[PDB]
Amino acid sequence: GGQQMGRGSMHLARFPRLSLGHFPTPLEVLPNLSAYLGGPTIYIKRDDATGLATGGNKTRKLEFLLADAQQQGADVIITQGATQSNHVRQTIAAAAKLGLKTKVLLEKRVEDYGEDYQRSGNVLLDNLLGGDIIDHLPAGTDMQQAMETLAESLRKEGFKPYVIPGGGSSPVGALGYVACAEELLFQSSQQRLRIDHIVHATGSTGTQAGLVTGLAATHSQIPLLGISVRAPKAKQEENVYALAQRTWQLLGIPGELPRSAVRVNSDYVGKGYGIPTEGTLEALRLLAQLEGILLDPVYSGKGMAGLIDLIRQGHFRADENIVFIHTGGSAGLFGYRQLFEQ
Amino acid sequence: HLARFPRLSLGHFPTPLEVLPNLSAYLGGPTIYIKRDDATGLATGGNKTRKLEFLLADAQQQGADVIITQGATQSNHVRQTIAAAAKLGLKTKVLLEKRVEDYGEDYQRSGNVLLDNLLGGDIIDHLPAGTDMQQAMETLAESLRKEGFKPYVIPGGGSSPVGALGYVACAEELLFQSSQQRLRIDHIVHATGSTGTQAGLVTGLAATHSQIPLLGISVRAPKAKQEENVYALAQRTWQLLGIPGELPRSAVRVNSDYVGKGYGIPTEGTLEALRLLAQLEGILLDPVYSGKGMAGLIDLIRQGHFRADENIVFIHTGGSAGLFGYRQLFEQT
Repeated sequence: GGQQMGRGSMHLARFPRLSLGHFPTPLEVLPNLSAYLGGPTIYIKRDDATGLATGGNKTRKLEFLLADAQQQGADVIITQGATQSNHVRQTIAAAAKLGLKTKVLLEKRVEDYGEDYQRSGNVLLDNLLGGDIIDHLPAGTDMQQAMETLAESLRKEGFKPYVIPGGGSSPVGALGYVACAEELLFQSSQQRLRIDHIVHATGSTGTQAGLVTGLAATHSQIPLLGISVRAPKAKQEENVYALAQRTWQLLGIPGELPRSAVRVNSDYVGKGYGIPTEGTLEALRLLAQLEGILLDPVYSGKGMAGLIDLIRQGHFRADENIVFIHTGGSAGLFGYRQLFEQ
Repeated sequence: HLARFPRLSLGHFPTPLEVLPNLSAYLGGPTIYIKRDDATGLATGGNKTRKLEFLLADAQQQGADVIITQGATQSNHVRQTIAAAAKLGLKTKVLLEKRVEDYGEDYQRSGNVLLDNLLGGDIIDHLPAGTDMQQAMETLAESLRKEGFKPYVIPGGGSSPVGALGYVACAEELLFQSSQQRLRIDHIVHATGSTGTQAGLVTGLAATHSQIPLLGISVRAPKAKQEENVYALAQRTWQLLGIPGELPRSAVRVNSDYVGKGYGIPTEGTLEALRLLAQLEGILLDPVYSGKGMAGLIDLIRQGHFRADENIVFIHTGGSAGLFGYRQLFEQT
């Protein structure tokens, strides 16, 4: 009864926002997957279909980040990511639409899987889209510090740079998923759908931080579960909360976000970032062969593997409805060809 | 009046119709709008999704229990057919034609092939170039009927009259958008291949007396052969709907100046079109189909074939998954 749809939107109204993707994304049922698992009814939110260089969740963040860049009058964009980063590909594409170049620092987090990982996938797309890959740094490099040194160098040359953090996960970027929460609330109300759980893959933290902020701000009752793609449970929850609280302050919402709203499950990380497990690969095959939907072996694939295992362990009732947010990532499949061919 | 025909929900329609202000200013001619049929949402999308919404609905009404189709190695139609059939809990039996044998291991194993395998396609055979693929399919279908199957054979590119109904619907969709958006459409241009997209658009634009010129940029066949084929399919699609009168032959126009060396072989202008669209608009074309379509649009604007006050709608038909099949060519520049 106390639900307050539009409260988030009213705080978002004072922030600039560029139209870069195709919104709202569809919210649709997965009937073959739901029958195969024999548990709750599974719905998918298609944030893979944002329309920006094969789409993805990073597109929502970029609509706020690049509006803010344009507001500052930036004339070059800087960001960073792992070799096969989706954020990097979408940032370059988005910046090209706005007529701006993008300088990129890539991090060699993963060096397995041969030449296809090095040169296909998101790397091929980065090149076609005209990204300026300034350096490939070793795993473990302070990537944020390297971007700030680059930014200062370009400033001395006369540029006005805007630095976008890894995954776009600043409080401004998290506003994109505050907006998604409101879009998911209206969508499901219009479809007469009662959402009992939201599940998605959580990484640099902006997607979960924005969703948690939007859901708490509208007094929605919907529990949200992040499936970690890298960090352990306690570390990921602390970073999500910290960013979500910084986003709560940016929106100017009084008080504090409930800490019990941040929940992560890290049982599906496997050996580390960008390393799929055999459960990751099954999730990809199940979603492609039962639903014609393409996941990815780094992010959405681990998020779905988490969901499939939770259903199989009996965590949900048949009359419950689960929303899986498809966060995208299909372009990365091609960097993983050596592993698929085994 | 397409509700008389069965239609399944496979894609996300209507697709956006957006202006491209960077490309339009760079070329200095008319205003270019892009219809985003690369964003149908079916296994990275594409024009083939529109056809399959009617092909697989008709197949369901006939009680089909297995789909058969065919295409070249990097066929976008094969990928989308496997994905669409998977949604119905149907398997797909695929024959591939080895039209192109350049571009190395990525062409053979990446791109649409990687997707075809992940989506569970059953590639029955890799046939040599020039094979009568429709006859190969009919032999497979008859062989499956003896095993008790009820197969539904989809022709190459989904370009039967039923499939072309997909772009008759797109024509109505485009008219409504430009009407609400208050946009005068002066020309429509798109890459034309197996003929279904153009035959459907011509039949829709003509049945409503829209008077919008349509140009198909061929990806393979020469002009006269392609116009003959589009016109024949558009006529059967005209009769399938019961439209009064008959379809005018002057409505079918094709330009085949951008085929280059043949199917799946991009020219230097094809690759320039891919770079311009990616760097000016963040939009990914493909070197087989939509990139050749855009190379033709770019070249005709440079020839002053259009005035600045005209509005061009380019239908982005998709194909970006095939970019990965062409990595080795990209890595030469």
